[PDB]
Amino acid sequence: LSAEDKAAVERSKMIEKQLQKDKQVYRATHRLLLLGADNSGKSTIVKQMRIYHVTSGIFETKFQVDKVNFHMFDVGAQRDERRKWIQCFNDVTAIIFVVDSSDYNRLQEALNDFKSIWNNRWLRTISVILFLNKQDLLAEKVLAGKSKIEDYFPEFARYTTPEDATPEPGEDPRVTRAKYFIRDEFLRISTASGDGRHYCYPHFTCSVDTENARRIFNDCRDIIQRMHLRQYELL
Amino acid sequence: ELDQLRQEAEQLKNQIRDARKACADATLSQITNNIDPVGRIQMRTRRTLRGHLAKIYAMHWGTDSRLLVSASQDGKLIIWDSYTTNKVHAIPLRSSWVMTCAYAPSGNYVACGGLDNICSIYNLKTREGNVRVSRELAGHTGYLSCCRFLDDNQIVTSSGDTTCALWDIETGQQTTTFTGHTGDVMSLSLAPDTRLFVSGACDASAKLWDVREGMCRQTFTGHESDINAICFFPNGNAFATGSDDATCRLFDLRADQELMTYSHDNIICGITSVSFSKSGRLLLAGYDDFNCNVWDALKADRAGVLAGHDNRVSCLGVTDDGMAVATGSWDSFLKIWNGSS
Amino acid sequence: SIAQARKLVEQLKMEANIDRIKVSKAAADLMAYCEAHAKEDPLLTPVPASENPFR
Amino acid sequence: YVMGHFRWDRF
Amino acid sequence: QVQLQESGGGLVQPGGSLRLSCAASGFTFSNYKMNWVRQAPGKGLEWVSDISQSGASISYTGSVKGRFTISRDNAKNTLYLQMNSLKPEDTAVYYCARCPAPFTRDCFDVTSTTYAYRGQGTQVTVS
Amino acid sequence: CEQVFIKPEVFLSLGIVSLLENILVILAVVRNGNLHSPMYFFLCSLAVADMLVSVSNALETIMIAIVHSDYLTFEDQFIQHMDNIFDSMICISLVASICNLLAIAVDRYVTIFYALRYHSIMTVRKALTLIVAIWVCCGVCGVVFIVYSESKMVIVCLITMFFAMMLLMGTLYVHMFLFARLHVKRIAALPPQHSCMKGAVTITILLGVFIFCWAPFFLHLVLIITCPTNPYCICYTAHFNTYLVLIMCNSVIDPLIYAFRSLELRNTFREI
Ligand SMILES: [Ca+2]
Repeated sequence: LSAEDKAAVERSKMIEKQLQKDKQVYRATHRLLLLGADNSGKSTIVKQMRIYHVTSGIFETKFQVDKVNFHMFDVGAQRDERRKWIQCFNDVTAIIFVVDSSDYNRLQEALNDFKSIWNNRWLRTISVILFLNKQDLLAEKVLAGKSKIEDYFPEFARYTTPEDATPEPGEDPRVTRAKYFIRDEFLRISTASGDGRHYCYPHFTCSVDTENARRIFNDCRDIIQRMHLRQYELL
Repeated sequence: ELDQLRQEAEQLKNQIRDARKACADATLSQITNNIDPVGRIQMRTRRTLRGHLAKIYAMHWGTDSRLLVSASQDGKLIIWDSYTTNKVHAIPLRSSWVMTCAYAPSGNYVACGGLDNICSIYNLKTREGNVRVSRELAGHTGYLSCCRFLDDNQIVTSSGDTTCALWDIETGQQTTTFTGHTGDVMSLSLAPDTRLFVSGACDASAKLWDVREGMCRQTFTGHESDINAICFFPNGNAFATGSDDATCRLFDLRADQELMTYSHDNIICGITSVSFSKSGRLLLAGYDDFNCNVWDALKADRAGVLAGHDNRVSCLGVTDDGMAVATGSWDSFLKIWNGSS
Repeated sequence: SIAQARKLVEQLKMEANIDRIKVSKAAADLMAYCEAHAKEDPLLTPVPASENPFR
Repeated sequence: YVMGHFRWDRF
Repeated sequence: QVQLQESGGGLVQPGGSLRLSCAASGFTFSNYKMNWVRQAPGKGLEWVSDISQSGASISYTGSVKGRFTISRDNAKNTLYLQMNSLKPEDTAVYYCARCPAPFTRDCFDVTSTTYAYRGQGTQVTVS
Repeated sequence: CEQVFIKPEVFLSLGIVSLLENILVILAVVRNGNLHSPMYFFLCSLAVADMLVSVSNALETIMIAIVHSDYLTFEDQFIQHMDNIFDSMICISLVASICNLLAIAVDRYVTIFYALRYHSIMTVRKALTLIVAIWVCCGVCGVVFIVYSESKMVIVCLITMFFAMMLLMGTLYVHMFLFARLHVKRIAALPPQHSCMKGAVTITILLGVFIFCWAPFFLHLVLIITCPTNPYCICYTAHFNTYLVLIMCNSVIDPLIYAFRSLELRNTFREI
């Protein structure tokens, strides 16, 4: 019990004080992993979402919705091999997966990437908020009449709009059919294997849309609520 | 022309394989039967260290075998004194995603690295009231996985860009770049004499790199999947690689050939960290089965188990005097284990 | 393309030249390390609880 | 004293 | 070393038939998931077909479900893809790919630009 | 109708079993690092309340045995003053059990319906503040209930407390179940042991154990106050000891539908 031990315990106490003050901030935030590809409007989603905000391998965007904090991580400037660093993201609240719906060529690559995310170990409890970006391009593409979607997906001639679809005003049935066909392509992978431990929330987002933060808010709410309602043996 | 180079590569590969299969007269299982079995080596949690919020990904002891640094995904390095479970320093980070740490032999420096693709060198012994960021080595293309000091102005790093590098701290630039890995590098271990260093990557391959020549020295295969950890035997005459196929293996650097394969039918989960005791007789290895196993390097029997973690065991390190064993896991606990008589 | 394969062959021809040694003495360097350090490894043979900084 | 388990059995 | 040496390939008229075979050496063949990945001239690497550890699950892509078929035997370390009723788009280099980890249903980086556990490729040309 | 007596063996056996279970729960919480959240402090508090109910009734049972038997004939004065302590202990544990059950319920409601701000309004310091406040108020109410017993308002206070803390618990759990029903409906709309049945079973157990283990006793108290001579009530009041056994069986059941319905404590118990 010298003076050295006294100074040591004083240092430990001050450090634990800082640790508690930092834990309060840490547990009061939600971390989100943003994934996608080059053709997706991922950069546009990040940039247009820099509103009301409070070389490099990681970019971090902090945004607050209704006095709740969100951290979003974009993995820039790393190699294509992803089987190793994605393991670091098992404690995140959600994975925001952005997909080019108006591509018709690389869309099966997007499905395979999403399938790998869904079935991956260390990610069997992390829910995926699925954004189907660039909707106006799809609208004009399946309205103009070129590049038929039947030729890349042959399960389309025998697809009728699900009755629970909610088209926007002034929208052709063909745009609705394609728009929900792609969502069904993703959701078929979503519900095929994963148990009730996580779910996939799709949204028909656009690059210029000014509402994505609110959607992330609502689906993070749903994620936490579903988790806790399964722990209570309700649901 | 290109197919001619393919045929030349095939011919060299066959020559290497035949020469290797020549000098393999006795398997180590046959020449260790007379060796008495280790028995049963049980260990108990002498200390448990708490204070990390999230997963612990890295952990390194020091030259004095008292202080140890630990790195967590909450953006925090803590320098614990395992004797008294105190905390001497708690450095926050710029990037909250860190996968490696080191601790310079002189005790004056620590290092960190992660998905930010930067090796941050932190200066500890300064004595004015704060811990400053001495340097930020930048220039890697992928994520860093392991960095280890040679001295106070030379560091080696392993990156996800399929390379390793030797950096000069004061200069800031890369002095040498070690290329030759097809996949991304997971782990590097420096020789006891600080003269060579071994590296193991996702392609099932480990190699020696000569520090002062910048060139590869040997190469070793035998694994089925990614090599996740690597560590030197108490001399630069062996090293043990744990791979993602749930198998450990021992590689010599004289014979240039696999030596032993540690595995079990039950083991299906991979391997995260390996280390050797200060005898070459206790190879400790963490697993994704939420447990760490003791192995013996001359008989390929378990001869030891070590459980007590609620999640994946992500770190491992013995002391320079052989007295303790630190294990950090994804449950944010650092367990300092010691045996008893 | 061609240069990459040429470099691979040039580095690979270095590999088939190193002076290998037979295992029976490449496995006798080990198993002699342990026989010379089994009396100073705390984890293999536990230290008496008096001179053990961890209690 | 009349004694018994707990109280308020009667009033 | 994870070796995947391929057979088959060559020039076949449109509407032809072929059987690509990929012989594997250097790893436990039974406990891995495997795939076919083709690269057409002037295009990126895309994904054709997939078969699981025991062959119970077979999957393809849209532009392949009616023509190509995936199979695998475990006693002989080979992966087979039977091709018939080909099209001009089918002309490409082909690679047999192995999913990184054993005893897992996860196939990361199978179509990557650089990949350790991939074949050298067989050219399949169709007039 | 004649007053009903039951063997002391029942009280002793239930006390031993419940004390075992609650000690096991508290050790299982202490022996697991990942479970120092506010939700398990309430479970430990409830285990303490249950064990105090059990041991208090057990000690009073043994002492009823020691007094009814001729062995060690105690003075008339000793038994009254030395009873009041045990009955105060039973009342304190009785009230505290209800208050901890409501604490668990309110915490679960806050967790569900305030899902993103939960960690900013239920810090561990607040959890321990509420726990200690509960226990001090329960202690003061228990001592002032036993000491001031024959007064009329002590029984009315208990009846109001229990009926309030019955209907509040019911509303909270039914709201949670209806929300879960809505969520499950929104999961059935996906493109491709029913969940409603699972939630209904859970809510029916959590409310019916509470009712059928506590409400008989407070129905007894209401009959004591209101209707003391009509044979429509005397036959109910004849079973005091059976209602006490119901309360102790609740103390047995409680650390079985609240603390053992979590895989964390389940695997901790399996390990130990
Ligand atoms: Ca009494």
